[PDB]
Amino acid sequence: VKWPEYVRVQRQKKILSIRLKVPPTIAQFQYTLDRNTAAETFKLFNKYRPETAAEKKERLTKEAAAVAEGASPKPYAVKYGLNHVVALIENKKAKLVLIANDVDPIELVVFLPALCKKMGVPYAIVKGKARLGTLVNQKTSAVAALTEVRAEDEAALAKLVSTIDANFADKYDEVKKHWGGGIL
Amino acid sequence: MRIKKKNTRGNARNFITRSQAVRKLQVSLADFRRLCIFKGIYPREPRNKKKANKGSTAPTTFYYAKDIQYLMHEPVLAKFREHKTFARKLTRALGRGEVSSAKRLEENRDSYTLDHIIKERYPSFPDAIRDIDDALNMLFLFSNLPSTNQVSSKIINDAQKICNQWLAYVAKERLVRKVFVSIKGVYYQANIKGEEVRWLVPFKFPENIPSDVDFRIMLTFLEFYSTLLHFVLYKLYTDSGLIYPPKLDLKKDKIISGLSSYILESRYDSPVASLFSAFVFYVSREVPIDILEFLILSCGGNVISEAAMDSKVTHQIVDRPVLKNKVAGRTYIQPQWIFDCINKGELVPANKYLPGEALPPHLSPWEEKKLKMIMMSNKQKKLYKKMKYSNAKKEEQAENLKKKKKQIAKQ
Amino acid sequence: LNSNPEILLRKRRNADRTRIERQELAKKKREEQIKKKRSNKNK
Amino acid sequence: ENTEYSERERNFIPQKYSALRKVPGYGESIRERFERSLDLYLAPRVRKNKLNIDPNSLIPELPSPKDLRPFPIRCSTIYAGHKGKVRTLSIDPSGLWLATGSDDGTVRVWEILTGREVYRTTLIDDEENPDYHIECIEWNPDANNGILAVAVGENIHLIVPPIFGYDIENNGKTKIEDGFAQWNKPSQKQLEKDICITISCKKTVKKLSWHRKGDYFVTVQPDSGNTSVLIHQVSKHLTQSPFKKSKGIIMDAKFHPFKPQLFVCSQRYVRIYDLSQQILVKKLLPGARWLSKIDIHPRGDNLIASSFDKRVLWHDLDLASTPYKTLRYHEKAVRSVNFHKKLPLFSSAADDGTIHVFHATVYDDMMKNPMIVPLKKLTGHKVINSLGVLDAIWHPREAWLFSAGADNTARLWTT
RNA sequence: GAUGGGGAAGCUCCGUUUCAAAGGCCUGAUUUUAUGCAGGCCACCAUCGAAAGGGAAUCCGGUUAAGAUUCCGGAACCUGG
RNA sequence: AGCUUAUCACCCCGGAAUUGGUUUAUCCGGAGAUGGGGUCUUAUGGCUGGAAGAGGCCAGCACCUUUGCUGGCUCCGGUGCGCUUGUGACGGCCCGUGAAAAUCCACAGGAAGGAAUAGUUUUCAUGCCAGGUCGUACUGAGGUCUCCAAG
Repeated sequence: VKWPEYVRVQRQKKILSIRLKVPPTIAQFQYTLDRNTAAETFKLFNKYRPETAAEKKERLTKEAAAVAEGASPKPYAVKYGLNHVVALIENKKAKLVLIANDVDPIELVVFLPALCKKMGVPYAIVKGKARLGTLVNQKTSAVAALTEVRAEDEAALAKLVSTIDANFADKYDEVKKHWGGGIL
Repeated sequence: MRIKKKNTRGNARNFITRSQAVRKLQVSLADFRRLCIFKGIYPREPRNKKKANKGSTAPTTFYYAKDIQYLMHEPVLAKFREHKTFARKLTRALGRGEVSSAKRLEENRDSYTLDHIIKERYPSFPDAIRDIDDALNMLFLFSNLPSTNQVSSKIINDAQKICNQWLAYVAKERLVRKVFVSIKGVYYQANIKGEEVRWLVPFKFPENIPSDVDFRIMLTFLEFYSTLLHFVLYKLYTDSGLIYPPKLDLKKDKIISGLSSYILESRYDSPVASLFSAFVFYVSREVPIDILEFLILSCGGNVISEAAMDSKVTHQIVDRPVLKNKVAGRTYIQPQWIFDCINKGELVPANKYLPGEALPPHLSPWEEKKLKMIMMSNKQKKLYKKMKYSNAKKEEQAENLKKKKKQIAKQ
Repeated sequence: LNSNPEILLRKRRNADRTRIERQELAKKKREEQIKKKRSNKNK
Repeated sequence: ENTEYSERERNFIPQKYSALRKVPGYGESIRERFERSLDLYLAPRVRKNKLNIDPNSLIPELPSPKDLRPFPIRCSTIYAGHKGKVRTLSIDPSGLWLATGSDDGTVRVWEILTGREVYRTTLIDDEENPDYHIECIEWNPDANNGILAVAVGENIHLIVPPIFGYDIENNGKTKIEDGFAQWNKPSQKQLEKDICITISCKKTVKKLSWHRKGDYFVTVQPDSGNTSVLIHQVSKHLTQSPFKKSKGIIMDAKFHPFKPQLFVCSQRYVRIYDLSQQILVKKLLPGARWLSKIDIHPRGDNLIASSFDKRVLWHDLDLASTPYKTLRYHEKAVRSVNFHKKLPLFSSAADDGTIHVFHATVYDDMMKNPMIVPLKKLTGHKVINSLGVLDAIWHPREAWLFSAGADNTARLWTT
């Protein structure tokens, strides 16, 4: 068989991702949250979709069509920029910080799991920047945080913290050690 | 000139292969065939099949070059592309998890219309009525269909609505000439702007749909004939008759959902249109109503059914071997009498149509020469022998009818 | 020779071949669907 | 239900129903509209011309045979005497002595009015030895000399019979012995069989034809290669081979009636050869492939070819190189086709035991193409192992015809 | 000698099939969760470079101050549809 | 343009030393010679048509004249250590084994198609239409190349 240039490059990059010995601040990724806990994290995170551009436009025209002719609490949503998440973390305004494992330059998000372990922020490296993108009206998100919450979802969030602490942080205490990628 | 290449000129640029038509349009085969159905484009037969190819004797279908070459610039093709873009941009919304934006994509969706496609196909109204022959046959079939996962209920309800509009108009302006009840269904003939259309209606029983038939080809034919019928019916109503579209009474549609329902407001020439005037028929339960009440109302009679319950009545139409009531006021008929009164036009006597006896056969409204063979050529001997065999195969079948008539008449 | 001009549809070839083919294909996809149902109940 | 769909007259079984309530819902109704829909966009549309006419206006306007009398209708004289099939015939120019030949090795001479055997000569003694048989016999066209040629295998025997007498006979005899492939003095056994002279060859002779005079006679041998056509003459005992090549295989060769040219008739061709210039003049291309027998019109204007591939072709030697009229009616190989000498008639004897008789007017001065009309199909001949009428020859002066079948029996037909 | 690539501060040079996604044809009832295209066949490379190389087919007679296998008369042939 | 004309080569019969056949030149034959018989290619010739109606050689009769007409003959042969050129079969000279492509044809293959008011197929015969651009005059003779060549 004969493949294209770019196909050969991404296949070569795939086998290069495995066969090299890798520094332990990377490969701290790919030791990621399993299927049940990931689905359960999103069962909470899907309840806080940031109000999409169409929804925001129609509502704020509803404000105009009503209020100009003839009280609300602050609404809660997931928080999704890297400047803003690393702002929220270190201010301790973060209760659950979700980090993508696949980022275009890897160097972007390498400090973040260990800065979360430093601040005492209960983090989870979840699989897919696309999968984080879906819950946030963006193609990709790299990071998603949950600062404040409705009280109906509060107990579920606190348990999501404790499940992620037990499932992720306790199973992967060896991941701060051990250079990954020694696969023969 | 330089010596021209052989197989690129005459029949090679006059016709093109299916594969070459599909490739030139850069359109899927399905969508190529969809446009071909809408535009009324068909394969054509060249005088030389191999000169139409690039030399090859091969199983090939040839389209007209200028026909496909004329299809390329067309709004319907562009709208098919727009449907493809819409398809992925919807599954983008659905596949992500956002429902509101997807619901909004439905609101911001226009669709292709088959309006301008008929102007270029049937430029005159009498030409469209020459096609309505085949158009009304699909549509009346699709009315008598159970809705499947292939074909939605909205499709069948809209088709049945057009069917009822057609039946209402033909019964309104009194345009029937011939009827013919067969095994297949019931045929009608109608002088619609004086050009005699013909169309078939099946019997109102559940129809067994085979998995063999392709309900994607038939849906596009329905899609073209449907719009064609909408424009025909607007033209008919707004010319000589009524407002379009007419309303329907809700508690009438609850009773029959046929032809006595669907009332129509406005703001003769033939003997059939003058028949049954000042006659009131009581159609019984036993007969099919919707196939019969159309004919009564078309000619000039009036209908009172057994079904509507669930006076002036002069005839009752009953199909039972034993009839119960037997009053002196009414005349009792098996529907064959109506199916003969329309065909003749002369009001056939009801003495051969009593309930309990066998009906009439119901006809449709539709040496030296062997020695002088010698001086003919082969191009005349072949043809003459073929014409002799064609007349022989007719006359022997006529002899078969005569022999069978004699063998039955003895019994 | 007193001939009447008219149009003629040629018989669409492979009508019987494809007819029997679609008859078989429909039944095959039915059976494959049934096999899918059983194998999904083993999950 | 056994017939395949779409090659079927009705899409349904016709059924009888007493009541209108008893009419079933027709199940194969969706199938019919679907197939029509497919017929619209997938079936190729052609502009055709349907030939709405009677069959009767295809037969050419030809005169009825009753106004073209006389012509033979029924048989009169049945010649029963042979144990083998009558392959060949010949009639004298005067009109009594009908000669026959068979594979019972026996040349018999008969009458025309009675059917009595007036003469018998036996050539081969071990007859059923299949290697060589009597192929073609020819009477001398010369007025009152009575010389009969017999071709049996590799040699030609010129028999002058003891039928006639002294004046006519010794006229023939002195014409033979005047001259003194090789020409032999007949031995004792050959003197018994009434043979005046034997012309022995290397290969088998299959056909023979005299001149108008009776001095020259042409003989054709298949598989002789170059010398497949030979012109012999009795007056000098000279064997001439008139041409230095031969185009393939030759089946026939016949002289023109009056103007000096020979028509060598190959398997595929008829080649008109002049002898006063010794060249090729014309070349006939018959529409057929394989050519049995030729015959020339007595006025020397037209020509007929018979064919093993069932054709019989009317060549006009003024009109074209192609046949003027190709007629292909026979059931088997057209074995022999012959003109009548006086009356405008010609026959056609095929291998199906059937002779067809034709009337053929020829218009000399006016530039008007010859009319050919059929007359009668003559039948009754017996077929013996796929073999019908081997030869046919007309009576010289009236409309009678001599046939010869495989039924070991010659027949005479009468008006 | 372009293209792909690779040099060169560069003007431009190397290289001619090279680790190029280099394209042109066929099959089909319309492609079974319903009208969004599936399966197969073939594997070298633009182009320029010959009025003496390879190449479809035209001759004779006539005609001007000067044109002829070209014009005229006659008679031909080749190629494509 | 229509017939016709052949060396070579091949096919059948035939089986050869007592060695035969054969070239100008000694090669050929039981892997089938001489011989007997046939097939093929149209090289190149012949006859026929074009075509004698054209061209040539004469002759006679009219003329201010842009005035030509009218008759003939235009045929039958031969020959070569000749020159020019074309073609055929051979024989040497080499391990020197003898440009490419456009274009055209052919074979093997067996997909597909083909009948009862024109079945399928046109490498058969006849008939219809069309063929663009540019060069084209002349010269071309210590001093560029090349063709024709009388006694």
